[PDB]
Amino acid sequence: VSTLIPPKVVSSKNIGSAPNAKRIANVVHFYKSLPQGPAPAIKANTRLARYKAKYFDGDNASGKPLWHFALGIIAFGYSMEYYFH
Amino acid sequence: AKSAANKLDWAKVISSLRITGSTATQLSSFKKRNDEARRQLLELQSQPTEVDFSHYR
Repeated sequence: VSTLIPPKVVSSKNIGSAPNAKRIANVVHFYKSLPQGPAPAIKANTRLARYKAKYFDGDNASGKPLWHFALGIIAFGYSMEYYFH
Repeated sequence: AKSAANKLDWAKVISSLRITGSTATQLSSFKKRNDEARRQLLELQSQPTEVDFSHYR
């Protein structure tokens, strides 16, 4: 009809409602993120925890970490047979 | 200097990737261009708004 403001209508809606939702998820995701792998908390030792944080730790995760249980139970069971048999 | 007056709109159309879809701004640009075209037509085709009374009478 006459003059208007075709571009200035970005007030009524920002570009990309789906991109806006994605970016809003991105802001919460990236902001509420550790600076560089923060909050590790690996070490622990209290009676059994000295074995948990050492033997159930994934630095090795080899076969001996489970085999310690077998060796210990064998130590218990040999005395069990000695007191039993 | 009517080049500059439409130069801004030409540049906008060059960058209207976010402004593409102007439903009633291109119509306004058409109205502005039609006004200039009719103005140039009145200037060129129509003679002086006067009378050649010096000799014609």
